[PDB]
Amino acid sequence: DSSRASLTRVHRQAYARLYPVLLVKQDGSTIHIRYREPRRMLAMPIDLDTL
Amino acid sequence: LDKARERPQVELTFEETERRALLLKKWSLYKQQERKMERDTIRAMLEAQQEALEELQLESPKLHAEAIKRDPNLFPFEKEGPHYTPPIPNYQPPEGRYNDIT
Amino acid sequence: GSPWRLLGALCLQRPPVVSKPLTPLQEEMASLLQQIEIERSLYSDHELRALDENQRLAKKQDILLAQDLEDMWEQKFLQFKLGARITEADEKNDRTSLNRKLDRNLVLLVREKFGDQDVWILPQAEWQPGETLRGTAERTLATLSENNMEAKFLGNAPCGHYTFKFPQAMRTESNLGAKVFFFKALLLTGDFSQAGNKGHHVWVTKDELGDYLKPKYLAQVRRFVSDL
Amino acid sequence: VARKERGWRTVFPSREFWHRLRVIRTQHHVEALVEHQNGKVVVSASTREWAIKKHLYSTRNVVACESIGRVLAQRCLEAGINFMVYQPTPWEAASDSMKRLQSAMTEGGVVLREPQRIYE
Amino acid sequence: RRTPPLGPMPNSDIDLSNLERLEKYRSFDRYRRRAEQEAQAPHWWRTYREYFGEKTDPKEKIDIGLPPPKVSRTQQLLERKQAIQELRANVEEERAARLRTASVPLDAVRAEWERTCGPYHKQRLAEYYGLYRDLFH
Amino acid sequence: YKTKPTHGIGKYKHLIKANLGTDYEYGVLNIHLTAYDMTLAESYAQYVHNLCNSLSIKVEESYAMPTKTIEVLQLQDQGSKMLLDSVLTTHERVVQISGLSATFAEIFLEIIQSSLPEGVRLSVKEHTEEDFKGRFKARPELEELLAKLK
RNA sequence: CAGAGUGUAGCUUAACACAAAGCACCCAACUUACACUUAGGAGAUUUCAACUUAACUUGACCGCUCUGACCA
Repeated sequence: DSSRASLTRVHRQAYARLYPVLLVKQDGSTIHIRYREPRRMLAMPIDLDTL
Repeated sequence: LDKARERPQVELTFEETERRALLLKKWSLYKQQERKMERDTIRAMLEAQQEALEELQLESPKLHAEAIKRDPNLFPFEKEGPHYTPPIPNYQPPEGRYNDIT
Repeated sequence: GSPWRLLGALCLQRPPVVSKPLTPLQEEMASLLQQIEIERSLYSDHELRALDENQRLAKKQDILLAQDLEDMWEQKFLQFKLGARITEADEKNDRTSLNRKLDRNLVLLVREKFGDQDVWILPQAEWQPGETLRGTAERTLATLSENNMEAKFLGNAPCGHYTFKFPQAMRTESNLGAKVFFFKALLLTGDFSQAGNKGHHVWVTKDELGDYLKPKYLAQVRRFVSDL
Repeated sequence: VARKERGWRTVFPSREFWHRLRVIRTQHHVEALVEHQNGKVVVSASTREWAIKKHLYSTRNVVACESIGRVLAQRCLEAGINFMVYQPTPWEAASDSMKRLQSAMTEGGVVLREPQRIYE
Repeated sequence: RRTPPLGPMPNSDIDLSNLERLEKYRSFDRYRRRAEQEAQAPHWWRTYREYFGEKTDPKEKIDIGLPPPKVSRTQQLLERKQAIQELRANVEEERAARLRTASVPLDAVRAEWERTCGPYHKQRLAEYYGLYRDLFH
Repeated sequence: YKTKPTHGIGKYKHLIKANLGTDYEYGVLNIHLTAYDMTLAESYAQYVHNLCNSLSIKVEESYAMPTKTIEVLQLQDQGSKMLLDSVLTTHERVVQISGLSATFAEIFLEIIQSSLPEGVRLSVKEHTEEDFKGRFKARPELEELLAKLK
């Protein structure tokens, strides 16, 4: 199951605060990642080099 | 190492500590069920695979001698990670440049 | 030879595309893990940016405020529409399209006719001399009706066996019964053509697997097929 | 004036005592034993008996360990045992469950150190 | 010159072939518990118990007491389990136990102790003082 | 004593321990867990590490890969110059396992891939040919090696 | 479908009674992780009777397992 071991926290004594953000990929798919800023979403553009 | 970036530590209320302690005990049982289901799921595949090999050996030992052999083409093995949303059939990402720092 | 026929069965499975939704108990722990992470963390660049701006305004050269910049981020997220985790096929209950039930795995079932009767079984082909048992399961994909799929076979050992005998009609000394060997594989990419979908094949989960399979045949399949 | 079994310097635990407090805590239960050096058990206190189990919410927590010492100390006074040695491991000694058990024995009137033998 | 052992060796059962796939103790407490179990078993070689242990006769000591009371175990267990469930049902007992502030009444525990296992502890305690040895040989 | 029947009772050295991939068992496997989130890669590596232990599967080593930072540039609105938009960090965890049966390979792969979290890529590769197993040694381990050579 | 066989949570030749025990197992903390340790959690006698102690013996009642019937 995808939720078998997905629920975890930062197991460190010192670290920066993170916020749940959505990483929109180049195909529209999104994955939940933690970012320094409370941005509502993140979009990955397509590189001109691989064109 | 700078102490200016440290945040003030607010004391936790008694009820907030009460909820967290009981939630960590309920997390001890939910995770035990996940492991129990995984433990039996592995057992089901292992017993079925071994019993099938026993049945295959009697029918034809030549096929039995090939089934247990390793598969070089299996490795390297890659599995793509799931996504929270399915890919968009018609999506044009903006133009950009990627630079890597090591 | 032997009085038992050899058939190379195939168990093709489609890995889930999306993560399974969290249980209500998982939601309680997920909020706590984020809450504990906040209370035991240091100030970030954006948190320090917001604090500095407030003091500067209270006493009174940043054009963009930290809170104002957050609003612009939220506007873009609302304009973008996320993909639908629940597809139209779930509402249509069309068990032939791979797009349905992205959270759960799908097992291929094909309808075959034996003894003037249609029986739902896994795809299979008869074994031939000078060919591995796994190769027979691979040959089943080619025999499929208008299929363009790439499958990843995991290992060469069979994952199960089912034995049945003819109901005393076709029973003979040379032909007494059959022994099918199941091979599991992962469906990487591709799908069948649009020529024949309904009557040819269906894709069902393990929970709804008993509708098509026979109770004796269902017992052997539920052993090597997980529901994780 | 009774001699103690001196020696056993290369092994653990020591044998130079008349009575010893030995605490056995399993997965589900916690038991404390007061036994002579020869191996005979003088008095015992465990969570398996219904007398203690009927008042314990859990037999494997710190409260169960603390409650054993209070009952054991009461039984030691009735039996006449006031001095006994305790030989814990470094991790057991640092544990909070053993510190409260020792506190119960001391508050119960039992001394966790025997007097030195009189040689002359 | 060599002499064959008079009995089984201590570590004879351990398989030396698959030494890598054998579970290890990994802790001092696990070895200590297993070590004490083997120390309480008789051995064909000389042991500390042979010279310092108290010699006992093979004939088990005869019992001259009253016949034991007759109790229905099945009925006893049903009531005992039910009482614990009600004790655990209270949300205050769980919080008191979790906060490490709970305590038991000493008078009540001894009342049930004297009825169930009090006589058994007294027999063991009286044996330590040698009352059975002197009064009843 | 040697002449006594209890000779060798104190022996303990035979109870203490002093790669090639056969056609039936895989020799060396490296499980690569690459994801943009460091928490999920470390958590899944721990999840796999505990899974292998209960399955009597030897884990050679659990380590981490160097972080790869990628700057994300986006084209400016109605322009040609790339403006810094975000920073993405690649975190990878590797768990090394050895002694896996060929038949068990299908079983193990199916369980982990189902448990694979979103955004975490799963890669298992045979790297036994790479070798380069240069590890620092302690004195007692080193001393016995010389005695065999001498 | 009958035919026999079989019975404590995962295991056990734990269970005399004072009593359903020991181990394994799950979380949190510590550890890159594992392990160790600490602090916590979930637990069992198939169900009814038999002069009664009966988890144990005598019977069925219940499920499981095994061989054929059944079978594409």
